Amino acid sequence: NAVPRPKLVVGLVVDQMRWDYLYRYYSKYGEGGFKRMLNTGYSLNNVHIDYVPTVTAIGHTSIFTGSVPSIHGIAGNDWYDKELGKSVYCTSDETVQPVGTTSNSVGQHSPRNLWSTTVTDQLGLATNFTSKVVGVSLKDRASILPAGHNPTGAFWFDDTTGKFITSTYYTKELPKWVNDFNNKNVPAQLVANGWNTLLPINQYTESSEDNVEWEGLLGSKKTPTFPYTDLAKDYEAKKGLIRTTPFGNTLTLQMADAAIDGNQMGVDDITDFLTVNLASTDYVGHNFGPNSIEVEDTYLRLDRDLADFFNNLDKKVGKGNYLVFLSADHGAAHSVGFMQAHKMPTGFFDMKKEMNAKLKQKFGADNIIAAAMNYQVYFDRKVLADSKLELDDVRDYVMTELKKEPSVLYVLSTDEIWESSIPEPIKSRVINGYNWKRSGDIQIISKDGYLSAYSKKGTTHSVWNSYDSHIPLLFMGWGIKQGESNQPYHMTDIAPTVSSLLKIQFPSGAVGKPITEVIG
Ligand SMILES: [Zn+2]
Ligand SMILES: [Zn+2]
Ligand SMILES: [Zn+2]
Ligand SMILES: [Zn+2]
Repeated sequence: NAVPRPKLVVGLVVDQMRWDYLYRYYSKYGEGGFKRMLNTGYSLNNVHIDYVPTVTAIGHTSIFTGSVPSIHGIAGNDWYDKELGKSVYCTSDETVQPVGTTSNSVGQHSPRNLWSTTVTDQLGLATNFTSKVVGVSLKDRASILPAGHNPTGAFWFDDTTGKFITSTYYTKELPKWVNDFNNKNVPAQLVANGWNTLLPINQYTESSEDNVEWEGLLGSKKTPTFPYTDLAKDYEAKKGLIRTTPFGNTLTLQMADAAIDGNQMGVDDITDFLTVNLASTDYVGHNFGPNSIEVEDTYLRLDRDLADFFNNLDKKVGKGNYLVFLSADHGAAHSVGFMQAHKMPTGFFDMKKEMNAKLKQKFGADNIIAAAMNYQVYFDRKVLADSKLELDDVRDYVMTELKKEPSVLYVLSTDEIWESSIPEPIKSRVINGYNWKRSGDIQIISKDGYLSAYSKKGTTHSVWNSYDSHIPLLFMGWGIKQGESNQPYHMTDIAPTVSSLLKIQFPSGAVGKPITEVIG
């Protein structure tokens, strides 16, 4: 007379995975990774992110809350907090201590900026907190936010030591199974032989040439080309280097396997929840771009690691006893230099300094703009009051100046989003992404293909356009029929779907709805 439930559900989010990575490299994947999810599970091929900006902290938050920044409070990886008078990192919390490391900047993090509950929170509430909930990622934000407010543990990678650590928000000390894993020095083992392509490099016909102008550098090498023979020496000097290799994903999945065993995840009938973010596809993509040989090799190597991961699930939990959903927190644009080489619309988006000089000339006061980030601009309320300036005047001028920019498609006040002459889906995505306390006073929408000038190599992601917002969404295992769909869905539909499969209450700020055709 019990509610039918899987023994374990695994939430995998491949960082920066554009949907078309599934098919650009389709002919090179094996049978047990992405193709196992496609061939035995359900693929939603028309899922878009229903907010902006399409960055990491929000993506992981919205996947697991079914909510939007306007409600759940995570308005980006960073945001300007006008009451604190400074920019704020999404997970930074100076009321906790590092656990397993002495670095405060690496370990002082918590989910305290998250206002809405997660599906992992709701599982704990539905099982009287007998459920094992563990988050794993190289990035603090991508481990903490999916895990929720009261998980068994949330672990992330310490660049200063090469170990997985946590904070006193979770436990006073690292569990034995984490110390055991760290002491193996898996990172050293992985980078020992450098980085060569898994296949013969001549076969990477889905990619550009190896040496192109728009690709960044890795480690000590001064050309963006294989082979990366000095990886082991470079990793030793900077252990954060492993983030920008396929071995960062391999490390993460071995850590996730250690979490399954260290917490007995999936052995009894009480549903456990493992969340793991694969961050290296984002680091590699940021440095080399979606058309690089580097990125293609990262996905061929991730594909094999996922096959090993699913095979370990079959032995430790049992096929049919676990539920997997795979998605991404966002896509990515093509590199500006790549698009220019092929005549596609593209370009680059120092606004705070430049506009403040103009605002200075126009109104006579300096530092009128407090911050410019996430395609928004914040005005310094302290400067406006002391200078006797109106927010609307100062805002109207900046918007008029921004309309002149060749990269600007729309500019609008965040007080007047609904009435603006902007089509859907852009208008509602701007609404969903606008958090009253933590978002700026002006919203900017860039033309297609334009990227930030923060780095003129590699690529980035933040915009509404389909290349950033079109994410894969694959379900596999317990309670999932095989199939695929081109019906439109939202990222905020993921958590409601898992909630319905588990017969648990939806998260507290959820705005999405279950994907009914998946539940079979
Ligand atoms: Zn990301
Ligand atoms: Zn290259
Ligand atoms: Zn259990
Ligand atoms: Zn990124």
